[PDB]
Amino acid sequence: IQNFYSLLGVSKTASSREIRQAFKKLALKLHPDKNPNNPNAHGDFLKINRAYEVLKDEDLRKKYDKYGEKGLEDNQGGQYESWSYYRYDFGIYDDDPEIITLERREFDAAVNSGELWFVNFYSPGCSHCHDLAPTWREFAKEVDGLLRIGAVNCGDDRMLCRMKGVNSYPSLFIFRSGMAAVKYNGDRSKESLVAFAMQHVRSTVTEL
Repeated sequence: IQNFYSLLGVSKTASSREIRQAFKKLALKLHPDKNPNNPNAHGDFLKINRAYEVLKDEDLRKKYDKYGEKGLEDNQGGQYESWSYYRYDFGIYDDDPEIITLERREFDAAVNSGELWFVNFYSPGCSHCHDLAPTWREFAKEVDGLLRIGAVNCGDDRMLCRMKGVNSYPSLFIFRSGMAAVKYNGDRSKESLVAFAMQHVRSTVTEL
């Protein structure tokens, strides 16, 4: 019997990252715009997209896990993006193991834990975010293990970004439980990011 998990080819315990990756693979092969000679391409993709939109959201996935398709409509999940969007603007940091992409629950835990986190708040369709992406990845490798490096997709949770006083993108903030967040305001070079992160790593909560 079909369910959203088996439709995407993933386990019921898959992470949000695994779910994006499985969905993306389906999209890059099957997108209707790329398969115009196939009349069912549109309908088939609508079903995969509807699955993805439920599983991507923690509340909606919990509800689905518990009750199946309760309260869903047969034709919801109908608005999908271009092939190019899935190819270049979707799950941006999913193949960068040095960067953790945080959803709301995990973001709140991160900032409460006491660990030092430096988080890139970005949004889909953002040219400055794409410009910064390769450098954020290179930076995350350089400082790997010295502090925690995060990313938040504001496209997926606008209110989280709003809550944290993020209204323009990219916005880079460093956080540690018990201290006020500090915004990064440098030139976005890899050496600038490193020098900024490292002053905060050096500051512990005490000094010599």
